[PDB]
Amino acid sequence: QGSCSLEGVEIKGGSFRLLQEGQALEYVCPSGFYPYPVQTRTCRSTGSWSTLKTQDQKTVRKAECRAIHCPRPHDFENGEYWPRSPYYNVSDEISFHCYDGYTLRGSANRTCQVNGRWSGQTAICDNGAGYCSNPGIPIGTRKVGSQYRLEDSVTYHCSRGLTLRGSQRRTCQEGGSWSGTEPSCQDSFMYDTPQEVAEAFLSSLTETIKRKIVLDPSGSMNIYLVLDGSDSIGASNFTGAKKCLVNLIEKVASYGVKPRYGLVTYATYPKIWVKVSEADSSNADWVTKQLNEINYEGTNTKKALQAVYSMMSWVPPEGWNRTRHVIILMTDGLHNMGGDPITVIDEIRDLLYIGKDRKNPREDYLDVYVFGVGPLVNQVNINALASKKDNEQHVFKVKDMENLEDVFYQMIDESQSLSLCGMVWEHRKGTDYHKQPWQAKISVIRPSKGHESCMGAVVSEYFVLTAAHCFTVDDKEHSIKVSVGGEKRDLEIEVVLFHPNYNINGKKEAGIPEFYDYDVALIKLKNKLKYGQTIRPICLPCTEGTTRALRLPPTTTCQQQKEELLPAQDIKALFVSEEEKKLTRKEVYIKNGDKKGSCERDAQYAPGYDKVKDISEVVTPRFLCTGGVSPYADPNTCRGDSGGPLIVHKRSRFIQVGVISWGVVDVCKNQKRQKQVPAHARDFHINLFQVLPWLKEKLQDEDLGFLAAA
Ligand SMILES: *[C@@H]1O[C@H](CO)[C@@H](O[C@@H]2O[C@H](CO)[C@@H](O[C@@H]3O[C@H](CO[C@H]4O[C@H](CO[C@H]5O[C@H](CO)[C@@H](O)[C@H](O)[C@@H]5O)[C@@H](O)[C@H](O[C@H]5O[C@H](CO)[C@@H](O)[C@H](O)[C@@H]5O)[C@@H]4O)[C@@H](O)[C@H](O[C@H]4O[C@H](CO)[C@@H](O)[C@H](O)[C@@H]4O)[C@@H]3O)[C@H](O)[C@H]2NC(C)=O)[C@H](O)[C@H]1NC(C)=O
Ligand SMILES: *[C@@H]1O[C@H](CO)[C@@H](O[C@@H]2O[C@H](CO)[C@@H](O)[C@H](O)[C@H]2NC(C)=O)[C@H](O)[C@H]1NC(C)=O
Ligand SMILES: *[C@@H]1O[C@H](CO)[C@@H](O)[C@H](O)[C@H]1NC(C)=O
Ligand SMILES: *[C@@H]1O[C@H](CO)[C@@H](O)[C@H](O)[C@H]1NC(C)=O
Repeated sequence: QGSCSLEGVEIKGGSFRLLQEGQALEYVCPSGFYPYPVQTRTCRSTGSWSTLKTQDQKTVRKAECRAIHCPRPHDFENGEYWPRSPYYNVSDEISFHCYDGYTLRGSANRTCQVNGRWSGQTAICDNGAGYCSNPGIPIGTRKVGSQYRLEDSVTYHCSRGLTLRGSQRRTCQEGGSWSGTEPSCQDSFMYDTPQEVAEAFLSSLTETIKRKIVLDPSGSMNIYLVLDGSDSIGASNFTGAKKCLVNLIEKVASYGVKPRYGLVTYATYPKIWVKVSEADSSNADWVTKQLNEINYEGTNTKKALQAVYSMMSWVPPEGWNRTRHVIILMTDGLHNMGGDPITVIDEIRDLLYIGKDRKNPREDYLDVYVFGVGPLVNQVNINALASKKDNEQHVFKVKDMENLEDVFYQMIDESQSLSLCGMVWEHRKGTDYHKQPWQAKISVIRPSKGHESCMGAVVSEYFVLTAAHCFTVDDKEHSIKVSVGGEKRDLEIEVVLFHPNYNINGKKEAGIPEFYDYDVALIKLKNKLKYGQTIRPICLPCTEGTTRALRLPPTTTCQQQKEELLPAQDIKALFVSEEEKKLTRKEVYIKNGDKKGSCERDAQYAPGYDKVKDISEVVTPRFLCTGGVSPYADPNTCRGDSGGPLIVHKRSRFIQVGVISWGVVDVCKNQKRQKQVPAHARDFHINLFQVLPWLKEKLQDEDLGFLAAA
């Protein structure tokens, strides 16, 4: 129905997006900030948007993007943690310690992450004296029940405003394990990244060898794909969901198994498109064609699952107890009408004889996975339906249909060679070089003087891309060393190739001491790099690799890539910064639209450039601009980060669009110090789309598949 004026709804330090044809909105904040007091607003029948309220229901005059905090532990049994603060800022560290007589499991040291979650696993102090282990208290939750004898239970509770994910109750079972799965508390801003979801789903569905799906000997598997099309998932005849599912089917087929598929879409009533009992339902290619053909057109989930039950049911056939069943539900709402769908899951577990025998519980024979999409999904309800299995995750919440698609594109990219450009798997126990495998450190030794330390990016097995200003003609190759993958070993180089138009010394006679135009160089290594989990290439602009990374058709041009990667907007990008051996991603915004001119003009504030009459003489068409307070407070590069890649993270892949070149002011660590970061604190980076003929030439034997560079 009627629409609401957007006057006055702006959020300080953030933006918003419209949902449900203008009837709702969601606020959007930079990395490390969340919308206060509310994630979403609804358009009211008055023409005004819903009021901004806190928990206690105090009106807030103005919405703001506020620093994320990780929750303080409510309690820690049989030990102490420290430091103890009301709340923790991103990158705060605590540590956990047991009392005498108790032994620590889980993570001793934990760090508050950019997503509002503590790193690692729940710390537990246990004396081994219970029938069951001490189940622990995940940070953010409160536990009721402190006896761990056989058949005792513990219950968990979240704070007002938050929602519990996982088991609200766990029960101590014969053999010494707890039923259900470890809980966590979800705040309104929290989403799972596609990379996290891709690792969590795969490691739930499969066993590790490569990976495999194990069935019974002479054993079967049925997969039920259920799509709630009541809201936006049905948009464009389920186009998004079809992409996801095509990719899922393709991934499952990689494991050599031939499952039977069911396909059901639903809203008020269910539609069965493919039935598991069909002669062709185990033909992956046939099922894929059927799925691609489906179309649209309240949320009756109970009925959708009753369509699933009817596909299952059957006195019973041979090998009924040999089949494992996987339900996959995709939803952006799940506000159920027509009854609680949970009772149907109960009926299913009766049918499959699950939970009916203590000596043979048969939990392996059913898995229900729920993928929630967007800010409007009912979190209690998606969790209620999803399986609860120890050390497994079965409930996901992603931002977007685009992000849901990214989950399955990542899963498809997993088995590809390590040469796959700008792909990073979300290794659970990975370090900094598992998260930025392309990162190179460059050192140059200079007699009686400070050594140069710069950054670069691995672009092929022989090449590291960096800035030219890290080197002069006087630097012999033996003085220059490169390290990759966080290894002590520093690698010998063959040569440094400078862009042929680069000349720091200008322009010096014209009154300009440093001229950074064309500030790019390639280091050719002496020896070929062996790729691995901590050493992998980043994607470069205008190559076949990037077309594929962006999920685009093979006829895609370099102009099409530029349009996708550097449109005339404020572009979300990132660089990697090192602080005390740790690498952290710092999100920045490239001013490539109306703000470009004002970003560029701030160069006059740079030292040496104060007398420059015409700013274009120092800021050339080769340059990209980040920094400043508009639209957002951008972080700035440190001296050590120079030459490093400026990166766009799109479709689960990392594409380097720039090289970190020079900055207006050194203001780096006003970060955790304050700040007082000036509004004219800009960083200038060399745009790689502006030096492609040189790149394509130098890297011509590296098998990168460059497109037309002119
Ligand atoms: C964890 O991280 C948080 C977030 O970074 C951090 O919190 C900061 O803590 C410092 C030190 O305690 C605070 O600094 C104090 O500032 C007091 C003035 O506060 C008002 O003005 C701030 C400045 O506003 C300008 O700039 C900002 C950003 O550039 C811009 O948004 C504004 O428009 C404006 O131009 C403003 O940020 C601040 O707003 C916060 O707090 C209000 C609550 O009133 C809230 O409405 C906002 O949502 C926002 O969160 C506020 O309006 C100043 O009085 C004070 O001076 C004191 O000196 C010492 C203590 O240092 C004392 O003796 C005495 O109290 C003096 O008054 C001091 O300089 C800063 O405000 C915080 N920033 C926040 C909350 O955003 C924590 O320190 C980190 N550490 C941990 C573990 O908590
Ligand atoms: C928790 O962190 C502490 C402090 O950083 C770790 O102890 C240090 O570990 C490093 C790297 O292994 C050593 O170089 C130091 O000798 C240790 N110094 C100390 C005792 O302060 C500790 O290993 C961490 N605990 C874990 C991961 O269990
Ligand atoms: C969905 O496809 C059907 C074809 O059966 C068509 O009627 C309709 O135009 C499509 N809807 C879209 C693309 O929004
Ligand atoms: C399935 O049922 C039959 C008959 O009870 C039995 O012989 C077979 O072993 C069962 N399979 C199991 C235990 O999963």
